[PDB]
Amino acid sequence: TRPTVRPRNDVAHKQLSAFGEYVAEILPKYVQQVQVSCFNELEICIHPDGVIPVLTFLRDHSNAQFKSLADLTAVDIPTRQNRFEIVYNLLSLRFNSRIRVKTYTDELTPIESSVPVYKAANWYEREIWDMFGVFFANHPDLRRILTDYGFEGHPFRKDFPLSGYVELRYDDEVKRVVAEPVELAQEFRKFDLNSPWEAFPAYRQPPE
Amino acid sequence: RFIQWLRNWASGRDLQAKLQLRYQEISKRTQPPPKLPVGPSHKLSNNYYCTRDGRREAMPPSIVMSSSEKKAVSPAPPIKRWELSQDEPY
Amino acid sequence: TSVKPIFSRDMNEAKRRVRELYRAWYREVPNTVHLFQLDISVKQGRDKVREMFKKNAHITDPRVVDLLVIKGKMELEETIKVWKQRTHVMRFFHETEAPRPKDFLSKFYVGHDP
Amino acid sequence: HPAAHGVLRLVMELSGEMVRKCDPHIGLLHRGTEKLIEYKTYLQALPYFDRLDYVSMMCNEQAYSLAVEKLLNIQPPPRAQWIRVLFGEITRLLNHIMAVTTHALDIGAMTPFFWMFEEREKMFEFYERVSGARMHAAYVRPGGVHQDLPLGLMDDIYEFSKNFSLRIDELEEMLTNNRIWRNRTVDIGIVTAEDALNYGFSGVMLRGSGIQWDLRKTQPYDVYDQVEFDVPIGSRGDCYDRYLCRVEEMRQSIRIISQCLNKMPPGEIKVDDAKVSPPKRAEMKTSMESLIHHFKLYTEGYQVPPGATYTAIEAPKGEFGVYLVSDGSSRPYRCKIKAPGFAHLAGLDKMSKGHMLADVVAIIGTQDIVFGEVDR
Amino acid sequence: YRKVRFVGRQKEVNENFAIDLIAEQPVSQVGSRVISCDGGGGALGHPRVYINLDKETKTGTCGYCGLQFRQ
Amino acid sequence: ITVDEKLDITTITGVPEEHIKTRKARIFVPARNNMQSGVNNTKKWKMEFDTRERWEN
Amino acid sequence: TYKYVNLREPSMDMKSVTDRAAQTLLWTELIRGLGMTLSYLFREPATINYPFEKGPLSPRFRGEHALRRYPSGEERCIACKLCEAVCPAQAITIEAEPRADGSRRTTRYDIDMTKCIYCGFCQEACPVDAIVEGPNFEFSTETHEELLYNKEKLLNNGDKWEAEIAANIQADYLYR
Amino acid sequence: MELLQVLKRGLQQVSGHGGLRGYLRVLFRANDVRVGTLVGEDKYGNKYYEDNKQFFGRHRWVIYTTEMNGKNTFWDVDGSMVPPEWHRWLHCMT
Amino acid sequence: IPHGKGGRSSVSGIVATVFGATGFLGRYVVNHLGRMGSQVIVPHRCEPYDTMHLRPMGDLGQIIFMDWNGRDKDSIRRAVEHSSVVINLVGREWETQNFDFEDVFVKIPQAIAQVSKEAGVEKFIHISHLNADIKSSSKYLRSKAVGEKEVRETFPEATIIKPAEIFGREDRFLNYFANIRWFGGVPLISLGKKTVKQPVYIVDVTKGIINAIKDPDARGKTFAFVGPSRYLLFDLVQYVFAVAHRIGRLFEISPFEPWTTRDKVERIHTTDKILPHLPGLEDLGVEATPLELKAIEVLRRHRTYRWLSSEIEDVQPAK
Amino acid sequence: KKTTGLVGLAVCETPHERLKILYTKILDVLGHIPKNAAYRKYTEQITNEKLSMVKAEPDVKKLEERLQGGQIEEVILQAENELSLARKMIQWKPWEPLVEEPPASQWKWPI
Amino acid sequence: EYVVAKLDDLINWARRSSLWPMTFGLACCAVEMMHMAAPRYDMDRFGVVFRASPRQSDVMIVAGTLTNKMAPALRKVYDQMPEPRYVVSMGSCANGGGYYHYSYSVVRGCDRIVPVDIYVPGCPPTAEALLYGILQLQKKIKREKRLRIWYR
Ligand SMILES: NC(=O)c1ccc[n+]([C@@H]2O[C@H](COP(=O)([O-])OP(=O)(O)OC[C@H]3O[C@@H](n4cnc5c(N)ncnc54)[C@H](OP(=O)(O)O)[C@@H]3O)[C@@H](O)[C@H]2O)c1
Ligand code: SF4
Ligand code: SF4
Ligand code: SF4
Ligand SMILES: [Zn+2]
Repeated sequence: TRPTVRPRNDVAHKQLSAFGEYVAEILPKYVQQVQVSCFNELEICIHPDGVIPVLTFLRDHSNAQFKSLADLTAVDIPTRQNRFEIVYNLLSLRFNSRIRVKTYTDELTPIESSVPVYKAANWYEREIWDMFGVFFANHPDLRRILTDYGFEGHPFRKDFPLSGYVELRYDDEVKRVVAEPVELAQEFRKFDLNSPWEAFPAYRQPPE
Repeated sequence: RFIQWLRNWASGRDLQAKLQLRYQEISKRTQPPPKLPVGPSHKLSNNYYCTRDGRREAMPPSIVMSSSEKKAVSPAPPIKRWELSQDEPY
Repeated sequence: TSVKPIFSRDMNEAKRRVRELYRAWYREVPNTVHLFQLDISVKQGRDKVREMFKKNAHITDPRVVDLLVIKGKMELEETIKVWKQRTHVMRFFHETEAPRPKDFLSKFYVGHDP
Repeated sequence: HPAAHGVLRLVMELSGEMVRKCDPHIGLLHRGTEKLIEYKTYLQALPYFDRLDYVSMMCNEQAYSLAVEKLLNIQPPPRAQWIRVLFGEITRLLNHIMAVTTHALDIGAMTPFFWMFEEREKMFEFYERVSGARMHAAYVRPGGVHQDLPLGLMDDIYEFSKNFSLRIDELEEMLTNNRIWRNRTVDIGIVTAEDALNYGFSGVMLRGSGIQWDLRKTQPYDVYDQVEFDVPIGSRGDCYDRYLCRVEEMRQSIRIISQCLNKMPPGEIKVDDAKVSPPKRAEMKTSMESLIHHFKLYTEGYQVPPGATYTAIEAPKGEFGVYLVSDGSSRPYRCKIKAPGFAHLAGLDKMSKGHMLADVVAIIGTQDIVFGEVDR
Repeated sequence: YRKVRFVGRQKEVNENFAIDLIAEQPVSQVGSRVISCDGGGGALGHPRVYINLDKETKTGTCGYCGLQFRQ
Repeated sequence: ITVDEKLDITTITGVPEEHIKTRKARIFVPARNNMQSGVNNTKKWKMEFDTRERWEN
Repeated sequence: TYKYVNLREPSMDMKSVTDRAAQTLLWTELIRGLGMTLSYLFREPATINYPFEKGPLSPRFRGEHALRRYPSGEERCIACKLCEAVCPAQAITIEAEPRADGSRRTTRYDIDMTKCIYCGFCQEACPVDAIVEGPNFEFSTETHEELLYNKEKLLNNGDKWEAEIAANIQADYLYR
Repeated sequence: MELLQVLKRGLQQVSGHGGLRGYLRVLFRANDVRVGTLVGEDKYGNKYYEDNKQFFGRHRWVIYTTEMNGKNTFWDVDGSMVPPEWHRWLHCMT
Repeated sequence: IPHGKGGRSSVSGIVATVFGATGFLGRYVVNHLGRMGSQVIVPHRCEPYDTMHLRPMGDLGQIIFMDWNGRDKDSIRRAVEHSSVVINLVGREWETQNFDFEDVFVKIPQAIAQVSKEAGVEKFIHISHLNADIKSSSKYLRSKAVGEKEVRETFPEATIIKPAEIFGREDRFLNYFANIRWFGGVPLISLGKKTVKQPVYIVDVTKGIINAIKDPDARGKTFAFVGPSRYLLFDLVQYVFAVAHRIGRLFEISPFEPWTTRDKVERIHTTDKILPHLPGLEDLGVEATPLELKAIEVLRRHRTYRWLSSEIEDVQPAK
Repeated sequence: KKTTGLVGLAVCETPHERLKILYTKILDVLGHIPKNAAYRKYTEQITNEKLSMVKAEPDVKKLEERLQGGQIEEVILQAENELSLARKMIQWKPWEPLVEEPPASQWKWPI
Repeated sequence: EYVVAKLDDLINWARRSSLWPMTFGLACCAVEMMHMAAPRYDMDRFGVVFRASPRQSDVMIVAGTLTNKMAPALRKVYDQMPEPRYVVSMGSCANGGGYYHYSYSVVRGCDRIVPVDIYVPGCPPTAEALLYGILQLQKKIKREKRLRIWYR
């Protein structure tokens, strides 16, 4: 359009269009939506039964290696009727390309863990257990990482209010370092910044 | 002096790139008042929004998803190898 | 209910699993009372455990009971070993915290409707 | 103590004299980071990426600003790219001074710590003259650099950077052909297989052992293609030849600085279209249209379109990735950080078995573990 | 009830006040219709605002400027 | 397989402390801060909780 | 591209082995190495003698807070509520009131000096150019009850100098 | 023969600066013993010397004297006694 | 007036003023007032450093420190001006080589029964002991009875407290025993006739006060603290060696802080179990603590692990 | 050569006939997958174009071009593990049609 | 008298002639302390030698940020220190916690665990306002142990 606006290219917008066309053509048991990101990236929606095989198809092949697990993460979403969102991410070292694996889930429904396929996701899966409560099945070592020994909230989800319940202190009443109910010395003001007029017309929701 | 060349028989010899810049060749200050221009389509009668449009670009274009002699095309052409950078590669 | 379970199937392997780990905790009360050098009476540590299991008996569903197992299974790693430095164990015994009124008229003198 | 100053409690069921089992405990500095960025705006939550490492200052915020420009469809202007390289390749002479000194202080050499930090204070001078402050500078923004650097810094970087290759010619005679330090570090912690890629490692503890790859000349950042340099590789797979990347990269960073002084175009700094950059102080004080975009760009933030993204730069020990889901309003949704220490330290339990206990303190220094970045 | 925190602490408080230090200004006169006040010097002080001075005759200290301004 | 169909009401417990029975939530549609006239602030059902004491420090 | 380091075999002949067997046995390294590189003590030490000498700084430095005022006083603040909306750490606490003359001012103004994360976001959000990060790191009080600042500390702390501050801002307002 | 080649400069430097009393009086506070080249003017009696441009960082040294506003004789120097004008000078800010 | 939860950082209405508050009895009181939260103005005599472990009790601006000699009037008339209650626990053991020890329990509780009384305070509280009797014992035990009598003239309603003998955590009473690793264990005086007293637990005496500090209507009604179950024997000294298995002083040592070859050997064995018509602890509810539960903790010598506790006492008789 | 580039691999030993065994080792397995899958339809195509370039031409270096694996020992390992994928590919059935559509509003991001 | 109060012109001078700091380098204020041991503003040999062991130290210096999982390990280490001990907190996170004052996993202030003497404010204080911090600590030592045993 002008300077200070990002120039795109149609090369990678056509190749990454054409490449992952046949990842839905040759495993149509699991893959249920594929969409191309406008900034030349790929997302591929996978039913949670296909957590191990579509990785295992990728893990070794001649046409799509994807041998580096960069980032396993997890997002929680109320109002979805299935809460969470597990997002895998991989790296084709032979090819310089990215693809993300977005598998939805719920709390009580377990997920078959990707420990045997990648040994990178040993610590990326003990962590998500602590922060949301997703129970990854048959994990070789499931423990308590990044939290204290007394938290029972799984705090990175939307039901845990920002400051905790267990604000700590010391007393000389015996020797110990003891807990207490939470007691702030300031309100933590909550500002309101969401301004009207619906500035974005392209992403507009259907009218209803 | 005798303490000068004793530093020249040991650990090479520099005498110019001393550690402290406390000696000369140290910059004192700067004089002038700075003036900074404003260039990229700041002016008028052509330079103009709705041609400048740094935002408002469409959603990610989805491909065929649910609800032919393809030659097994890779995501990209594979990485060609590198040189060995002739400065002193060994 | 179309979702696979964790360990149990229906009401019987679950309610023998919860009776299994109680025999672990009943054995591993009088060990930590000297393994941390904490000076109370040993019957206090057994009263807290038989208090704690009766709390959750309103469940009419499997794999919720199995979720509480995993928490109960995990604590025997830290407690039977030495990973809590005398202080994370003693938080179950609210010694410092003042007593709550829990009767109507004593709330009315102190506190705007807790 | 004397192992990251007061953190990293680890258990070692040592098999007689060898270790053969080692499982550390993190979470002694957790602070609640990713919970807390959900309650801020974009510009306001920027100085919690600067504190996410310790020692990289402008290398972080280089991978936050670049992960928000993608969502906005805005490129930075041309002078704003040759500033970011002159700093993003001067923090690679700070993260590599620390990894070659504090490693060699845990081992026990006294002076090259003191010999380099006496010289290092010529270079924390340069942050103060440009941004305003000592270490944590809130300088890079999602529309380029905040403000212009003063009259100077080109007769003072040039006096500095023409005399750094002698200071790096001292560590070669302290350490490389030294015998005792070579004996303390050869063939130790040889993890080299494709289990050293199945673990998902980023750079060095990769390329120092085999696989030649890095994201600076297989992907672009900036006007960063227009410089020329070579990427040092290692021969065998141990600590002494992933040490030698860090000595050799510091010589190659002088080449990318001396190539950067010649090329800076005069011009603007901020992104011009004013829905992202604030305007000048002499501009919001005469005209009318400038307050409405100075005021309202400080009560609420920008407005960024929805949709996820991911990126990666070459942080001077690994990567630094952001998975920044933005909903469509001034406060963002989840912001997941990828940093090293998840890869670089899950792969210690493989790396440590068979060797002594006094080999284990020799292992950890080469990964350049900086805590608060294990808060990924 | 509250005053015990500065027993032997000298209670350091402000000395000059600008609650009313406006009034010592020789309120400026022009003989015009509208005047600018980017008061305090250019590129510093409050932004430029145009005040109507026609009552019988004062301006109102610009809202920002504080200094009593008139004709 | 082992899909074990049944029906039992999903209720979870243990995570908060005592604020289950003490606090009644409130679901509402927010309605247009009337000093302006833009209607993007609507269109989302929210929830919000009770207010309690705020003394002075 | 590439570069290979530590990829070289030894010579392994009759000559150069004596060159290496003079190293291990009679120490042609480790004395020529570090009995000479260390001493080299004969440089002048660089120590700032702190109670008298002080170190260099720069005119954009960040530090203690202040509130300026105009020529003959007006308390340059106007309580426009922006320096409190972009503190990332929520330190500022402003409560205005219509003052009796008609121009609006503050009543209470509170800056914690512990939640202050030292951005420079108050310094640059202000339209009327009042609250300025002043260039003096003189601090170190002995009570947490003290580092909470009021309004009538900052003015006193902002009129202990303005010859210091106004020499700085006049040099540096031309960039921003 | 540098034992007298450069001590001849130091002989007038050490001895002939304030005699016998003016030398050890500054020696008992620190090893800051070099007489500076130039002088400052301000303010009380504390002539803030400025050196011969043969240093950097240690080229702007100050002296304190006695009891600014209720202090001891010489054995309490805290460093915050300076006037708020030398902050523009002592810190090399201009 | 109160507000909110009384966990920390609340207001709770009261503004105490606790004199002494450095020793074993005075310190442990202030800990329970640095919880419910209140302006506990604590003045101290001559100790800048020895009071430093008292500061993480008052939240932020709760407590405040002043210096005061005690004999001078206005140094104790400057802190008592803004107050609600004021309790007293000042005093010591043996006569010092500078003071006179006689009127220190007479004029000095009266020096803070001065214009302190006039200025508008209420609920002024003094302390007593269960053995302070005007019959001919002792130089310390009587002349405390002067403080029971000669200070009762002013403030005709106080609720002066009369606690029992205390065993605690950092005390001197029980700790005077088992510190007798020495050339012999000599009891007083090779007899077990009237041993033992009522060792009340120090958490109860500091819980009696804070239930009396807003009781209400407890003025003039003096109280006497019940001890444990129930009397005790000479078996105590055998019980101390059963589980044990055999501030601001100076720079190097204080050469005189002794074990007092004087009245102190018989300042504790004069028992005098006093009037059981005093109300005196259970009505100042609710607290009743034994000895055999809290006996493991404060007794601590070189075994440090192996206790194997089974030592007990029947009641003893006259229970 | 003695260095195989990537440390952890080894030059042992024979090129040009270690490969052509392992292609046709899989082609026997590749015939077994019940042919209506697109998996056979592509994987048969990628091995035949490979081996027609492979068998049988010097040098060792020329096989690296036109078949874009890495060095020759690693080109073995691209095909070595595709066998290990292939016998797993019979076990589960990717060629069968789709199972358990998500409940019609899950992949709609701006809420 | 003049005999006894003269003796605390030596002991209260011996106690301030050599402090031996423990430090808790936890977060970003560790590095901006290490530049003070770097020979520009050289910490040692202005009286105060650097880091030692927990049994031998006088005056500890808290830095960084105290979470929940470091709160007992601080107080245990504070116990082992001798009787003339002092606590300095540097950093703006041991003063009320920087930011992360509102997030769940931070002990909000580090005075809630130990009694701390000299507060030094600033995200990283510039090792220039920390020598001014410790030169406030030496000026704090004007106390005497004489006229305590000699008054009462
Ligand atoms: N109820 C009981 O069972 C019992 C048992 C024994 C003693 N007492 C007496 O009841 C109170 C309990 O005190 P305690 O157990 O904590 O022991 P304590 O050592 O007497 O502490 C009381 C405080 O009073 C201070 N003091 C002594 N003389 C003073 C004076 N002229 N002026 C100001 N302060 C003076 C003491 O030293 P400082 O001056 O340095 O502060 C001490 O800090 C004391 O009065 C004690 O004599 C009661
Ligand atoms: S300085 Fe500016 S932002 Fe701060 S109160 Fe005054 S007018 Fe408002
Ligand atoms: S420096 Fe930053 S955090 Fe501190 S008061 Fe100013 S705006 Fe707020
Ligand atoms: S807030 Fe201050 S103390 Fe905390 S990590 Fe950042 S710089 Fe260090
Ligand atoms: Zn004006």
